[PDB]
Amino acid sequence: GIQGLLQFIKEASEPIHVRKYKGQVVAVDTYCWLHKGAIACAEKLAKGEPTDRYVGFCMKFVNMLLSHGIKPILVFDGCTLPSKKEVERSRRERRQANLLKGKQLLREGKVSEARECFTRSINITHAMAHKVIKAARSQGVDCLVAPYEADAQLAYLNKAGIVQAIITEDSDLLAFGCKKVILKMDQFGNGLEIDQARLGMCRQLGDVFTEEKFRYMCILSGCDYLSSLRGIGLAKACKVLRLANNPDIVKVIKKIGHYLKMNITVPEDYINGFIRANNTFLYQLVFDPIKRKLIPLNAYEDDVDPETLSYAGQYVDDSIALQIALGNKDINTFEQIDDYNPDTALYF
DNA sequence: CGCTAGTCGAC
DNA sequence: CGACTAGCG
Ligand SMILES: [Mn+2]
Ligand SMILES: [Mn+2]
Ligand SMILES: [Mn+2]
Ligand code: NA
Repeated sequence: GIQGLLQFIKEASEPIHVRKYKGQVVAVDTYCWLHKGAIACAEKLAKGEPTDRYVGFCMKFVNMLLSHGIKPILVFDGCTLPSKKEVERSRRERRQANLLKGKQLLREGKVSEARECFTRSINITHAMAHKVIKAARSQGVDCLVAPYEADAQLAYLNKAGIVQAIITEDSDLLAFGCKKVILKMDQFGNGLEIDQARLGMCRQLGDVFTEEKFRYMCILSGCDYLSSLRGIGLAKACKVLRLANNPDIVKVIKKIGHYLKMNITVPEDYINGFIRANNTFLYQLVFDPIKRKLIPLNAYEDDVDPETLSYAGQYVDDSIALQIALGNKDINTFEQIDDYNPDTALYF
């Protein structure tokens, strides 16, 4: 989650409509619709009571995309990436804390505060996601569960040419290298569009419109993989990459004080963490729908060594990866919950 | 000015 | 898993 990236490159945005992508294919970060739909029924989820409103909430958007002649591909989150496990456990503690706090505020009579706390404790399980999967497949909509983050999966789908745009609310997709990203889309088809090619319209960027420099900037600003240094944000990082001509990022980071004229002390931890975050943004494991195989987001460069990228995701057998991608296999228990087969009728 | 961190919407 | 803004370098 690049803190305030949208406001920073606002000059590259454009109010559009989904009708623009008629006859084409788009992929959706379904967690957004799932979350927003889960907000509507927070109490039943917090109490464990049966509910199915978020499903219809997703199906509204889905039926809209279908009505405007668009081909949607719902992408869901899979396994938890080790690089973002600290934040994961943080939210894991916070949601349970807010859960118990909600259960306690339920006894004080303050129902509004209890619901307000039940809203900030929403946990999107893979069972709900699976419900959305089956419900979407009922309408003939192709689904795909990412081996890890849905961000990398959507990124691959957009960069490979399977889809032409990505529907989401997360600006991380821009740092992954998505060509076109649709944001702020309502249930009618009204949203914003941030095109990569139009990043040059942002004067505040300068010569930082290339994918590599944009990535470096996003990481230096502080991502979900590596926390930024105390005092460094988007503008100062952009300034660093603007005033620097050296392609080797390591020396640049080592002289970040020389570029910004600030007494900045850079630990080795932040260097290794930077290389780590970069390798996570570049070579995170995704799943090829057509060839049915676990692949990195981008082709392995000569300067990198795949054996030292466990944090970017661990490899498993492609059959298991297929069973996870289809949603037949549970993400946690690794047990077979469903038995869907695309061979009996995206993948083809 | 730019950035940290707290804060409140979403439905 | 954002947007807005007070407090601060
Ligand atoms: Mn994020
Ligand atoms: Mn995500
Ligand atoms: Mn993300
Ligand atoms: Na920052």
